[PDB]
Amino acid sequence: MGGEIITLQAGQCGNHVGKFLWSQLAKEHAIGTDGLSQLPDSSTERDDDTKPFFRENSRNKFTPRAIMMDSEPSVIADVENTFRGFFDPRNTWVASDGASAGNSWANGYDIGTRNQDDILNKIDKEIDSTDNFEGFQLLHSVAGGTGSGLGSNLLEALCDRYPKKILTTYSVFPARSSEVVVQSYNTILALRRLIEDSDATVVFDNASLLNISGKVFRNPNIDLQHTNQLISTIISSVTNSIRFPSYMYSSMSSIYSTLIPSPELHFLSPSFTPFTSDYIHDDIAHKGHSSYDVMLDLLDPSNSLVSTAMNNPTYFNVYNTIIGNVEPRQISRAMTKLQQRIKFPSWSSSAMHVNIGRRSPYLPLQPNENEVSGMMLSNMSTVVNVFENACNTFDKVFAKGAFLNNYNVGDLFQSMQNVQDEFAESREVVQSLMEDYVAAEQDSY
Amino acid sequence: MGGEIITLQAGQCGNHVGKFLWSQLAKEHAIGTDGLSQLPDSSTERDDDTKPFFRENSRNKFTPRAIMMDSEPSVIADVENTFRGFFDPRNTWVASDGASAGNSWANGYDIGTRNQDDILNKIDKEIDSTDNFEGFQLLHSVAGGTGSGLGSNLLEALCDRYPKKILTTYSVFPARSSEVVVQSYNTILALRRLIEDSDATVVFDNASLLNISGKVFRNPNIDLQHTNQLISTIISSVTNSIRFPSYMYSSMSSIYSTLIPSPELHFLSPSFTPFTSDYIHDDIAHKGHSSYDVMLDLLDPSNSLVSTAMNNPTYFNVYNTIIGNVEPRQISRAMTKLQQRIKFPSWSSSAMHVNIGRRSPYLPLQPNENEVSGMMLSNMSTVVNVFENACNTFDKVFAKGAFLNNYNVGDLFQSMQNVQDEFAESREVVQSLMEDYVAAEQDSY
Amino acid sequence: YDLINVLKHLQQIFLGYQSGHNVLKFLTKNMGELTKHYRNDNNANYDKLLQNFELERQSENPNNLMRQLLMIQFDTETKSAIYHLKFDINIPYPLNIIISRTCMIKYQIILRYQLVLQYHSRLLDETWMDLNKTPSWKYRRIVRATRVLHAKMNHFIKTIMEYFNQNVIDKEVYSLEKCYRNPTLAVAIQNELEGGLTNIMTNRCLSDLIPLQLQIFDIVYKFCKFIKSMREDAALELIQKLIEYISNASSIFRKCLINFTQELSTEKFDFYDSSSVD
Amino acid sequence: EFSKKYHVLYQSNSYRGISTNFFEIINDQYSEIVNHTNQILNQKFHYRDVVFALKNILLMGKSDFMDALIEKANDILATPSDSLPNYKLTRVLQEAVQLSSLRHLMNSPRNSSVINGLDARVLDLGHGSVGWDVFTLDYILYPPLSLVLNVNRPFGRKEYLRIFNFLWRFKKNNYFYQKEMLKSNDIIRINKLSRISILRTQFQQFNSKMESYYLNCIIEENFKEMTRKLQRTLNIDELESVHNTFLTNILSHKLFATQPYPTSLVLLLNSVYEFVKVYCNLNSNGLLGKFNTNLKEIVSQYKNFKDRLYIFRADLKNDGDEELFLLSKSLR
Repeated sequence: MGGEIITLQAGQCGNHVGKFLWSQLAKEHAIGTDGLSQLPDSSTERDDDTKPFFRENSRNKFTPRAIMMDSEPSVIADVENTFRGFFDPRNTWVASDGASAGNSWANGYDIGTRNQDDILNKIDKEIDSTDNFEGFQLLHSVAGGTGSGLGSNLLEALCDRYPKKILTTYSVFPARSSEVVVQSYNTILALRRLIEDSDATVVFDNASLLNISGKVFRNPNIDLQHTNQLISTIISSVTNSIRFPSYMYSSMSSIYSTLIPSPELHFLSPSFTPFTSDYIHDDIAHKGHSSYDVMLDLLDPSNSLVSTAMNNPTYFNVYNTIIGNVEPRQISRAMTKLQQRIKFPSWSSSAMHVNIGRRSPYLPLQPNENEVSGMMLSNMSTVVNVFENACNTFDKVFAKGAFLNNYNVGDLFQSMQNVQDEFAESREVVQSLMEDYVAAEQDSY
Repeated sequence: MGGEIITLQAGQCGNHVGKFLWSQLAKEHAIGTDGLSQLPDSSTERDDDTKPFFRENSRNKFTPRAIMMDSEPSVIADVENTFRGFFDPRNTWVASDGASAGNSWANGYDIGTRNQDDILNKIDKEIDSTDNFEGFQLLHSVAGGTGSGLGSNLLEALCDRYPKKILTTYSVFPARSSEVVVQSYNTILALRRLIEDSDATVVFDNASLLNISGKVFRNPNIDLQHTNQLISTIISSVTNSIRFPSYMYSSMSSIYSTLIPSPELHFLSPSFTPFTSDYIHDDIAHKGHSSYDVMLDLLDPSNSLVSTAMNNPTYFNVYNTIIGNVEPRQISRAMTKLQQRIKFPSWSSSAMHVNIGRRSPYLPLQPNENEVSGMMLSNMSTVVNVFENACNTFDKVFAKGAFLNNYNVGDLFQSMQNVQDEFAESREVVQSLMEDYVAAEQDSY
Repeated sequence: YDLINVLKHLQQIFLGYQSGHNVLKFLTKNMGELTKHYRNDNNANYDKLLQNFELERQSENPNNLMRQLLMIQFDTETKSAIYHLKFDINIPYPLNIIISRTCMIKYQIILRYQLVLQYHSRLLDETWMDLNKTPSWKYRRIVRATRVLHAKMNHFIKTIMEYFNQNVIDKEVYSLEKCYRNPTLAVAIQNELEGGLTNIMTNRCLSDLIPLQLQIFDIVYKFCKFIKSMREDAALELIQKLIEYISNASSIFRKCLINFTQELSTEKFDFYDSSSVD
Repeated sequence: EFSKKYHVLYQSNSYRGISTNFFEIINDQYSEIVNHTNQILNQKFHYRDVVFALKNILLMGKSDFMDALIEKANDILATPSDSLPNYKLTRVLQEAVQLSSLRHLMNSPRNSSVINGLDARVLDLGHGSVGWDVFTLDYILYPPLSLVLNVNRPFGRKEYLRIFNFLWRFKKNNYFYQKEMLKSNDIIRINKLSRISILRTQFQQFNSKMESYYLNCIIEENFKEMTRKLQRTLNIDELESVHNTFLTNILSHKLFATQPYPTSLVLLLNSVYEFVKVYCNLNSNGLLGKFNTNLKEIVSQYKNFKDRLYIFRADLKNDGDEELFLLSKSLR
């Protein structure tokens, strides 16, 4: 649409999912991988996916509005592959000090500060060239140093500078069996900033994300790269109804407002099936519309961890279903109405039934193998368990006095042990608030 | 009508009878072995089916609405076959230790209790997909570990959960020329559930049954698949009047009233003639209506142990004949009318003139000799014998102590054997009441 | 001429199918002016602004018949300002061989009902954005009410909007392009336009969304003024009124969603009495 | 037109028509129109389908269809029928054909509008105290059958209406029976027990067999032959003529056989209401005392009904017994 989204990529993972994301969108509208201008519909506008994510520079070829930030490995990989046409030389940034973050929030955080002016010059250009910017989306992982420390640092500036512009994040939270030991520290220290400084956070629990990628989409040797393929399908899909003409009266802000009731209740959970939609993995599936819809309510399939079974005592505050299908409008509509009524996601008095549905058809030049598929976004008050786990795991590593080493070189963790403690108290307050939303006592009469 | 029935397949036995059932349905409703929709073929004027038992995928693959529960061997056998399309992996819920071909009720009960949620999730999806739910059918054996124990756990949860929906079972009772004495433990524990939690038990007593598989089909060696093919032919025939329009034996309410004559006596015995119906190994099966029907009254061709007619009760509470033709309808029609008026059973005060007919067309699209068939479902006082032989068997095994070890592991036996006693007292009251129907003392006003 | 491409554009902009963002930009800029009943200056500011959004996005279609010929009409001063906004299309050539007075009036009513819902949404978004920034402070009972009220309000408007877009505009445009493609017949054009107008007619009789929404917008704008400033008894008084207003609104809204799918007028009849005066 | 044009020029050379030449020219024209008349009806119009389809819906020739309809309709019909009921009833009538699999796909009638051509009417037959009596179905004819019969001078349309009520009235009592009994059969609501259960079930069974044979054995079988001739070879005008003759027979039949059976049936329907009312109340002492009174009265009424039912059954088997014929005279 004419509402622009500017994309921020931070860390190894953020640049990886980002490059792959752009390859996907390019494939779907029948254009090049450098971004060549060769839309079959530029004469009636059935393509509008070449403007909430891409910009024109009059070099006769569209380039994505994206800024890539990290250390050296990811930016070298992007340039090496033909997805280098999506990035102008200014969009590639290499800036490391103390020789990368090293999987430390405190180092990562510190690197952003020195070259603070350099980042801002990039942000200011991108906003000023835009016709009318709605706000930002951050792609990053909270598992590294760089993804965490720099991603948090950029969030704190954005909230402060612009308080009237929405910051949505796609945060990948690490594994809960842990793949790297020091992740738990990064997660706490980043998660405090994420909570206060972000208007919306979409939680992607990596543990879950990885298992699905290995089991469902096969391929010997899963790595980061397989798992990011799943994430790029997710990122494309969440925007689907706005970027296609089906709706255009929806906007980023009104979708954000309805899903997110408060800035300490802004945690979104995904669910997805088949777990691709717009294929770029492998496997085709076809399963009925009734069956497809039922599976969406369910919390066993889903790309984040939360307590199993639909209907929870820590209720669904609000539910948004983004339906993608090329079948008639009537079935989708009849099913969103039914879904709210049947009470598959729990609903309470003194909060009303809040279930909305968005409907889209997929591009005619995206591979024809389509089926009834969807993504679910809901704000559900059971999210808390991921955050708690990482805190418990964090204190145990700390107690031993192992793995404290990496942080200590950076000033922030050396002085200010306050932050970890702060977050634990902060999490208890949040929990208290989520609970009042069920009852009439959510504001005093 | 088109209203859905959800089919529950439990243990080795259920999965084996079920696969044959869908195969046999498929030939009949003119659709392929994977359930693919054939366009010039009719399945929606010749039948209601392709919506009661089947559901449609987005790639237009009909699949039966069935939930498979058991262990690994049987789920693995079906996919290796071409009958794979009738099953789906999401429909498959698989244990790994509730296994045993033989009697081990406890082992099964206990596993169900551990994985109550995983199953209840399967069940909830299938209910959510229903448009107008008629009720449930359980296919199982009460001679398995897996079919027996688990199937009866699920009946108690379904009783509680829904009281006004029909629960029908086709239950194989354990043979009494068997080589195991644990048969008693399974029969008693299950039989409590089968009277109260279910509204109908169509008793297949394996001693009689196994001989029907042995003599008619002429198998060279006996296996689970073999006997289970014999059961699939009888089961398909019983549903014929439901599946065809222009018969008011299709509505849910009207089947229940005719079939079930007391909420306490609802033990059914089958007879069928000829038994072969798409698995002919015999020189001939082509015969006039009269032979088949006259033979349907006879207790000599029966799949359950209703014994012979001398030294046994002759008192039929209800008799239902289900009719198949592919030879002049008028000869058969006239004959059914005469058969009700003649009164083959004895009759007293309690009831009289209880002979009912349902009329259906038989389809030659199955491999046949252009034969005419019919099935008898009857409620007969002779059925008490079966329970009686169980009572005798239970006492001898009590005394011996044989292989209590698996049982105590189960919930029911660590919670004393008081439940079993309580059941015994109730059960005898049920047999005495069934005996009374014989005489003129049940109705006395 | 390239008629068919122009035909596509007519459904897109005029019918209210996907002009979307530009309509949004128009609302945001206009928003202060639209709160007020009417004023003399308003019509001129709107014409300039209306024209201004079309220019700014530039070209994107070979034919910009839609962008230019489309005009904003005023009932008076050529209920509140939003009700008085109206569209006139001057019409292109060669294409007005069944066009009659009625059709423009009809495309205009479908625009008007969608347009009030979208405007309420823009204002609602604006109200949230203010409360985050520093002069609000008091993160007190006022803050907690703004959060609660926001969630409910946004969902109900969005559901009304979802149905309005879906059952009407999007449903009708799919059918018009199909009837046009298959033959070459002139009659087919006239038949498809007629059909589309009769479906409009049932929507015109059915709808009377605008009186309830106008009353909610005025209260919200008072709430908006209060929240942005530093904060007393008065803040509490308003806070309590807002929840009473909302409860009453929630029940009405819930009944209203059922009617777009059903096409029944009895439930709706209850809705008319609600909307006028709570 | 060219072959008939040639023929008239041939005929003109003859001074006076000769029978043999006139016949050969007719036998040719006759084959050409006839061949064309079969396609027009059969392919495009889908005439064989629509006639069968018409029997199932209008004349209740499908039992399954009637079961789904009574089941949806039940709530709406339980209360008086007014403005809003008519609309609601036409939707349930329309939805029912799709559910019963007679408009579900295109193999079935969906290519024709004959079966969306049917609308439910509510008039003011029998009691206006319930919606049940007042329901009727009305079928509005489509070209070329509309030359035959129409809403203006509607003698055939009147006949069909009479028959429809008679069938439907048996079906109405039948519906009530099935649901009433069904509730009691379901769990959670000794010798007192089970005795109440068989008697109630026995009677519902009895009504279902009778209903089955009239729909199946008479209407469906006679109708099938009417379609079969039409597809095989004929015109629309021959079908209506044959139809009228069918209807009249059914009317005759109604009056002679169904007067002892509806007298027994209305009474039985009172007894089932009496039994449920009592039944619902049961789980102290009071509930037991009511139960003993209900059980004695209920058997007695049932036994009387059954005795009457047996004589009517004996007549049904005979296709004419003198005694039933007398009883029907006494009542009228």
